[PDB]
Amino acid sequence: IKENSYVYVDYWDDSKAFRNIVYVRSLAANLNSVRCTGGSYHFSLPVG
Amino acid sequence: ASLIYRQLLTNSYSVDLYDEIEQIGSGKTQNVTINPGPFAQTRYAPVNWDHGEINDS
Repeated sequence: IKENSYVYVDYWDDSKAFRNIVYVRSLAANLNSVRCTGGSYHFSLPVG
Repeated sequence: ASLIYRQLLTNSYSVDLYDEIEQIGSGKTQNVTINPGPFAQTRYAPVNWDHGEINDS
């Protein structure tokens, strides 16, 4: 994933506020930016 | 025969019973009293059309 790429997260909840989202005139929101880090992966290789 | 009018006036109280009878006979309806205050019709939104999410790679 790079600057060219986007990442999507579908989300839903059974609260009143989210249950009332069937018709919408405007939906704005601000979020905290966060860091995504990648771990390590051993490529299981049967030689070398 | 003058007593017809006297009798009708004196016995007039029975019309209350008659009113109760016709009230029981009559069907009934009612109102759901209407709301005023549609003084501001509301448009949808500022809407702009565009192609969806292209799936690039």
